[PDB]
Amino acid sequence: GPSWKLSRRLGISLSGTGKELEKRPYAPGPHGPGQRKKLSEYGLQLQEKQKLRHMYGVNERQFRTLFDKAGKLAGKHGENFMILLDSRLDNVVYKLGLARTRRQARQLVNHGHILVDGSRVDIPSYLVKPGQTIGVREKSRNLSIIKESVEVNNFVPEYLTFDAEKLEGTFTRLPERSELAPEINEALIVEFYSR
Amino acid sequence: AVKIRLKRMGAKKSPFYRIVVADSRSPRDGRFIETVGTYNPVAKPAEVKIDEELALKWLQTGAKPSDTVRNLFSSQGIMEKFHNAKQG
Amino acid sequence: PTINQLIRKGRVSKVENSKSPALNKGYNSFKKEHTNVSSPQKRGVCTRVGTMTPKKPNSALRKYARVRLTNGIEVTAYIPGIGHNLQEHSVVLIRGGRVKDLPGVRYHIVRGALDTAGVENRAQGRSKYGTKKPKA
Amino acid sequence: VMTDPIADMLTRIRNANMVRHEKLEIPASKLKREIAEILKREGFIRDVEFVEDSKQGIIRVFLKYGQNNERVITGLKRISKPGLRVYAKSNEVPRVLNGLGIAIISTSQGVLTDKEARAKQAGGEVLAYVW
Amino acid sequence: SERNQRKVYQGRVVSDKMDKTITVVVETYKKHTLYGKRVKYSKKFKAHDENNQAKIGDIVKIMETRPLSATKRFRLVEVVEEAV
Amino acid sequence: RIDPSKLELEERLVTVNRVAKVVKGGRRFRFAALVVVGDKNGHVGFGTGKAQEVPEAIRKAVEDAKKNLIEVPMVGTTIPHEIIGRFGAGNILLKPASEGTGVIAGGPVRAVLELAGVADILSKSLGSNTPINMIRATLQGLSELKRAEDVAKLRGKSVEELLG
RNA sequence: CGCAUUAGCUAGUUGGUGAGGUAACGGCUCACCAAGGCGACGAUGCGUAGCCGACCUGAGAGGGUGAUCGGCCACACUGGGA
RNA sequence: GGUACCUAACCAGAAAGCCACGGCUAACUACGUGCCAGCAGCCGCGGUAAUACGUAGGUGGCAAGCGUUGUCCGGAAUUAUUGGGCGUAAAGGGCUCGCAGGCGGUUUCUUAAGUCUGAUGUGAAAGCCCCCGGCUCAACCGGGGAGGGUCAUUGGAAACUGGG
RNA sequence: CCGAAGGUGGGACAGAUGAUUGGGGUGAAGUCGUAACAAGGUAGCCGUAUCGGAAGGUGCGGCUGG
Repeated sequence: GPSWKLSRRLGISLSGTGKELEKRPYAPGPHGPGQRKKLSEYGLQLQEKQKLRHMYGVNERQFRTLFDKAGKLAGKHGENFMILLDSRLDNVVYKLGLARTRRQARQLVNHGHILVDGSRVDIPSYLVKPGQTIGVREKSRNLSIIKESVEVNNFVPEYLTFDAEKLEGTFTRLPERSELAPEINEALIVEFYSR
Repeated sequence: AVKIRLKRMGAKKSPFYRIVVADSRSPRDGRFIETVGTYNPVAKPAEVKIDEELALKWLQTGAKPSDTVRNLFSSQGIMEKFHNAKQG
Repeated sequence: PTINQLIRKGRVSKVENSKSPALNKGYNSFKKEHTNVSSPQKRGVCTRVGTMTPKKPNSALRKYARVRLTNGIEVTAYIPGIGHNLQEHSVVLIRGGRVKDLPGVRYHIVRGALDTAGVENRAQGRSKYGTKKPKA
Repeated sequence: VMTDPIADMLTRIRNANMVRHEKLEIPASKLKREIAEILKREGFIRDVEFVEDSKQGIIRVFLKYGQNNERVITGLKRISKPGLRVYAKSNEVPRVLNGLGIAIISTSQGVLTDKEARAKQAGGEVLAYVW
Repeated sequence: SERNQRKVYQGRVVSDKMDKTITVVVETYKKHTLYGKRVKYSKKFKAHDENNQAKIGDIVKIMETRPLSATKRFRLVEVVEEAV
Repeated sequence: RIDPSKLELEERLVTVNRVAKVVKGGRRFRFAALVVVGDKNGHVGFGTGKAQEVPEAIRKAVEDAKKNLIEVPMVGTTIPHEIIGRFGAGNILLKPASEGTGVIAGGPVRAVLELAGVADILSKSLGSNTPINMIRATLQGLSELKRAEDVAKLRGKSVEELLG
């Protein structure tokens, strides 16, 4: 996975950083630095859907089933789907600040183990409910990658609280979608799966 | 004839048993007369749930349980209530 | 119309005809009758492999193999890719695909089938036309 | 003939709207009197008056064009036609233009409106949409 | 403990010609699954007249019962209105 | 009233047809664009424009679209009540929707309802699919809409005597 | 549930009395009489089909399906019998 | 069955393909071909400057799947009850008299078949749905509830349809 | 006594197949005319009869969709 390529095609900083669009803001390829045409309704809905699913790295089976389960909840639809992909556990690891991307946070949940409320979680797609103190076991207590991402100081979002040494990540009420992402346009993705 | 017997529910490797008033004729997962609650074996502890009064109602019309259902009745304590009723 | 007229004559629903009917039947050998099986594919033996032409403005010579099936029906099928193995009396598996250009032909010979070999020198559209992933 | 007079009074009001007439004489059966009384008390009409006579009676309707040229009644409809009668249960009573219009629904306690029959929790014939 | 009540209809006599019996058109009538309008159907039952006190065109009640012969499962209750 | 066009407008187009006229010499072509124009605060309009070129057609269409503007009630970011707009064998129903749905509409209907500022529409075209008559049908359905405040003012009534 | 380019179909069929038979009511079986019975609200005939809880699609109304699982049915190389 | 499982050691080492790229429909260039070979669901491509054929690069879609086929349903308001029509686009019987059927002006009393409402039983278990729980999450399991009858009995209403 | 099967018989329905045949469709710039579309060079069409290689013609009645 190149994943610079995904960002410059989608036209969005999918990390959210000065990287990956500076020096080359066009899409990819031999048909990229020329003036591309604007996309249709279909293309705009695909752009926004794949902005979100390439933020979080989801296949469309999980992405569609979370769209459906978010529809089974209450409120506004596209907000609840953002909320469910910000309860996803790779996102929890990268927003506690334990990795520099979501691939590194994927490898933390997959094998470089990380723990929720006890025993373990080997699964990136684990939806994290509130109230759940997320930390690492005493084996991987402070190793080089989590150590670097502790040395580097990001902001903790207000739907999280994170400690450095004890490293337990605890929660608050719910991640409001004002807090989640400014760039991704929800309710074009609801319209993309409305058809 | 009428027998209070376990009835298999659940996944493959994880069984579950609804304690179910059926006939000896009828199939095990098949048709049945009424049910009392449940039986989790695969819990590492206990956790049986018996209705304890409708089970008692079926015991007195004449319905003799199987061995494991009988000792579940003993664990919740309905066979002692049945013996107190026969001593009544 | 009126509700009483809808009650005593009803709405008669429009007829459905299948686009490929020779797949839409079958055959048992001793009962000597012609069952409705609705099958996706049928193998049959080639009765005549030639080539012939379309009708009007589109003018390029097509491929045209005629096959008698396991239900008993001879249909002219089509051999899609470039350069085909087939002879007369060849075992052929047939899928339903309309060939608009050549008239009277409404099935494809599945390439990669029982005897219809995968096509030669092809790398794009691998699964269609039958050919294996060659080497790299 | 005439086959139902309720639909005919509803079209007579609708044609008087589209022409923007100001008065209507309608031959005034008792259910018509209750329909025009409901449409009076819901402000679709300026006023309605009865003429009790020998032949069959007359009910006169005064259509309300409240502002510049604004048909307060935009359209009428008859739901239960004599040939497909419509009956709604109380948990199926229809609310129309969701709240902004109304449905004359004659339940078991009086010829009611929409909200009245919903709050009295009975159902019956569903016999006019009024927008 | 009063026992369970048997089914009862009222109807209209079609024929008198069978020995000690009649047939009875019950005109209960009902609506569709789809169009909703309510249409009519006439159901003629075989019913026993042990006194044969019936006429064609007679409104009559019938009781259901044990099967009295082939096609018979009904008997008289109260001959309400006589034909003119 | 006629909505005075001094706003910020977004002016995106539906179609440009290439549109012929036969002369002694032969076919002479023009481009007929129709463009929907409006801010997303409740003012919509659309207009046709014809020229030998594509960009002059889009110019004339955006001018004639700014001339005729319509208003739409945006009650709770939806429409107030379900309506069918029926301009001439284009018939389009419009339902209000819940807050999450997004504009459920086909191409030119979607352009009208997005340039209206209405965010949650169930809608469906129940007639012919030319863009011109469908846009006329949508604006017919949005002209006949009614505000609850205005209908309460119409019945000699109050709003809460309607809404409950 | 499909066909009216299937309109007439029944004669133990439709009733009676009596008998036999059945775990039981009954033309279920038999004697003797009566001319009944079903019918365009579709009899009969032909074609198709295990029925359902359910399953798929659909905004829904519907349309299609009747695998698994579960209920009832019918069958056991074909027909008949105990 | 020393099976799920837990614990230690080692190496990015063993592990990605399929389809499409004219429009619908996201995704484009180049070389060869020259109405041939061929593509195609449709509009239709290709007759020496082919983004439509074959290949390469690229991109896009998905992803241990992907594509084709066969049938269902939707799209299709294209059987229209919801929800269509008949002057000229398909469609008013050539016209009448009329049986059955359907529909029925007004006031009032009464009835309660239709209609609405209540109670009771029931529409098994699983399934869809809601709420919680357990499988490392998920699928799935489990618990608890809901739903679904022109259903039967029973009790109220009387506006409307029907009955007198 | 009943009775499955089998036997004989005359019908009924349904599928094949059959010398030959009749209309239909589609097809490489085939042959004969030019009936219709314009006042289409005889206004056309509808019904019906009749004749004629063929489109068609002619009669009668009707229609404007002159």
